[PDB]
Amino acid sequence: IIIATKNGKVRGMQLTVFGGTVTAFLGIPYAQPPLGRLRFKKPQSLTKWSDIWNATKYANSCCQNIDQSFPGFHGSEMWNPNTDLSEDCLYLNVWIPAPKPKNATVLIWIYGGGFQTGTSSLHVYDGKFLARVERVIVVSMNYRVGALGFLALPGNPEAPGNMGLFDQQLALQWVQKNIAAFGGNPKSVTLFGESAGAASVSLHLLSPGSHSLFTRAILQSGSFNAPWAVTSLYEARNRTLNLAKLTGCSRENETEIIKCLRNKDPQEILLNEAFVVPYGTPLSVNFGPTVDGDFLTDMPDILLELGQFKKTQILVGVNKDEGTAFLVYGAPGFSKDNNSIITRKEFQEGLKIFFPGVSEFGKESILFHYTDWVDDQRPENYREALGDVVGDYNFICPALEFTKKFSEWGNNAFFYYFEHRSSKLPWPEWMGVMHGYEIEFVFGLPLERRDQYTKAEEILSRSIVKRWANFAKYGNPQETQNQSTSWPVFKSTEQKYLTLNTESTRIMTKLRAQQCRFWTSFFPKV
Ligand SMILES: *[C@@H]1O[C@H](CO[C@@H]2O[C@@H](C)[C@@H](O)[C@@H](O)[C@@H]2O)[C@@H](O[C@@H]2O[C@H](CO)[C@@H](O)[C@H](O)[C@H]2NC(C)=O)[C@H](O)[C@H]1NC(C)=O
Ligand SMILES: *[C@@H]1O[C@H](CO[C@@H]2O[C@@H](C)[C@@H](O)[C@@H](O)[C@@H]2O)[C@@H](O[C@@H]2O[C@H](CO)[C@@H](O)[C@H](O)[C@H]2NC(C)=O)[C@H](O)[C@H]1NC(C)=O
Ligand SMILES: C#CCN1CC[C@H](CN(CCCOC)S(=O)(=O)c2ccc3ccccc3c2)C1
Ligand SMILES: *[C@@H]1O[C@H](CO[C@@H]2O[C@@H](C)[C@@H](O)[C@@H](O)[C@@H]2O)[C@@H](O)[C@H](O)[C@H]1NC(C)=O
Ligand SMILES: *[C@@H]1O[C@H](CO[C@@H]2O[C@@H](C)[C@@H](O)[C@@H](O)[C@@H]2O)[C@@H](O)[C@H](O)[C@H]1NC(C)=O
Ligand SMILES: *[C@@H]1O[C@H](CO[C@@H]2O[C@@H](C)[C@@H](O)[C@@H](O)[C@@H]2O)[C@@H](O)[C@H](O)[C@H]1NC(C)=O
Ligand SMILES: *[C@@H]1O[C@H](CO)[C@@H](O)[C@H](O)[C@H]1NC(C)=O
Ligand SMILES: [Cl-]
Repeated sequence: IIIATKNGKVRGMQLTVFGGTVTAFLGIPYAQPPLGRLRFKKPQSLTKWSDIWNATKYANSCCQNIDQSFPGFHGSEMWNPNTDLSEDCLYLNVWIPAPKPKNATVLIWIYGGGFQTGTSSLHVYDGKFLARVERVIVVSMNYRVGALGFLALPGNPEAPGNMGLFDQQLALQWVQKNIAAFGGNPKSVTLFGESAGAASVSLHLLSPGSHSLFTRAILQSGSFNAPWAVTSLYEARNRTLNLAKLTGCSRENETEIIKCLRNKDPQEILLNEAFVVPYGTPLSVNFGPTVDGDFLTDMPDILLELGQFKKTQILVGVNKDEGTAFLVYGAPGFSKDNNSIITRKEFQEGLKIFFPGVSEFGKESILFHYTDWVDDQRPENYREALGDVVGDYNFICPALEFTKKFSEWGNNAFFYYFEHRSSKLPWPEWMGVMHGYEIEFVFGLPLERRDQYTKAEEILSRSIVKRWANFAKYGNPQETQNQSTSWPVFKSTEQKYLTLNTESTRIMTKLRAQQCRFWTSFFPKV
């Protein structure tokens, strides 16, 4: 219940899980609160305390804008923060098996949320099941999002960019220096994350300051080469200045701009984040990772292509319907409360929504490659095409291109295609296997029988949890005891992947081959 860390003693709490016990330390601080003069700076190291920090409840989530699009609807509100928002949010959580393990493998979760939202205290990120079932230690941290995490005046240390990434990094450092005291093995640390968390994971594979802070990596529904994941220096500076103008902070001395922004209330900053771009989309990442010359020393596409990344094993995957979640945030004709049959004209309007800065010819090229039908008369054709357009462009084809490029430098890589729709999914049926709804299976929520999942879903979560644990401990995501399908490595030639479902788990080849040749080879030219 009392662990001695290098900055002071922390008290945890006992959780009863599946007739066993897990020790949770919720809300350990891992940096100086980035407040006052420290707003927009890289996280500063923490000063020793002499009392017993009571790590007995989740800490503040970082300041962020809330999804208010569907008040009272669990499908959206399950992602909104469930603790107070504050700038004082650089805290992390540890779940250790009980009895305290000897040399446990460590899983570090990095949440997504488009680099603008997210918190580690969400119900679907509860690491106690993994600590109970697989006897790993699960760590998760809060890191700054939006402008407070990623405002960029490149080269200027008052606002250098990538601060939320450096938050993630300082937490990884904390695990290196302290996790042995919890029974963890600092030499067996696997990062995993979803969406922007997955893009975050992939960027730690590229950052030299992260090389020695983890062993292996898991990327769920995201990678740095996704089109939303990295902001250019020109965009980043134009957005910093547009924020300055919007807050009355325009100055000629760039440091005076930052100091001005330091006296604004977080709410002033949050309110104006949405407007630093002239045309947004449901996938806008207004303030995100940039090439700062510190965390990121060059354009990550160049680093990937030329093999400049940590050489290790990766597990990468995507969900069958990544794109549908974003259609009900602006695409015309779409609604979670009907079946969203749209017309050709609504489809064309939807491309304007999702590709506003793209030429007419670019948008016609999407239409041409996605509207050659197996049946001109299926009424869901355009509804499903727009989902696939958004899913393939933003998630699936970048994840596949990342995995090809990464594996060509010699490392084992494993790719999955998650195609199970949760029986408890609150969103409608036409949205399918949505973005983010593999996470509850990874964290083992269906292992709780009291929670209305089916038996087939319990079995699927059990096999997924074991494959993820075996990947973390041993670099190999097999389930070896229950005559399971062997998961083959993904190679750039054959491109084998494993499907995850309740019925039959299958080895397939060349996911979205026709679609990704469009997105990866044609569309970037437009
Ligand atoms: C770089 O930013 C400018 C300025 O953006 C405007 O001011 C901000 C404070 C905010 O309110 C934005 O929404 C404003 O648009 C962009 O210039 C605008 O571009 C649009 C269309 O491109 C045009 O209709 C507006 O009149 C422009 N406004 C001004 C003041 O020039 C500019 O496009 C940005 N560059 C890029 C590449 O996005
Ligand atoms: C599905 O619903 C959308 C969204 O419309 C809203 O939600 C519905 C559930 C219902 O309560 C509507 O009255 C709401 O307006 C419909 O798209 C709208 O259609 C109207 C028709 O008058 C159009 O003027 C609006 O601009 C549309 N709104 C949006 C956001 O696109 C859509 O037609 C419905 N589709 C089907 C097949 O029923
Ligand atoms: C269900 C559900 C959650 N919804 C799914 C979509 C919604 C987008 N959000 C902002 C909400 C308001 O604006 C549209 S978001 O979480 O902040 C966001 C923003 C940009 C992103 C870019 C790439 C990948 C994920 C991103 C996430 C949130
Ligand atoms: C930190 O916690 C200390 C002990 O908390 C109490 O005792 C333990 C054994 C549990 O039963 C726990 O639930 C109890 O609340 C407090 O004495 C101390 O004041 C706390 N420090 C704070 C709140 O700053
Ligand atoms: C804990 O275990 C260490 C070795 O870890 C193993 O080797 C490294 C290189 C990784 O591949 C990792 O996944 C493996 O589990 C030992 O060196 C160390 O002394 C051990 N310490 C204690 C206290 O148990
Ligand atoms: C493996 O399966 C266990 C129970 O499965 C049953 O017993 C085994 C021995 C076989 O006969 C099997 O076909 C039966 O259905 C589960 O309790 C266990 O959690 C499973 N483990 C994993 C890692 O998926
Ligand atoms: C901006 O002001 C800072 C001190 O606040 C100073 O170090 C810097 O050189 C100034 N730059 C100018 C005036 O261009
Ligand atoms: Cl083509």
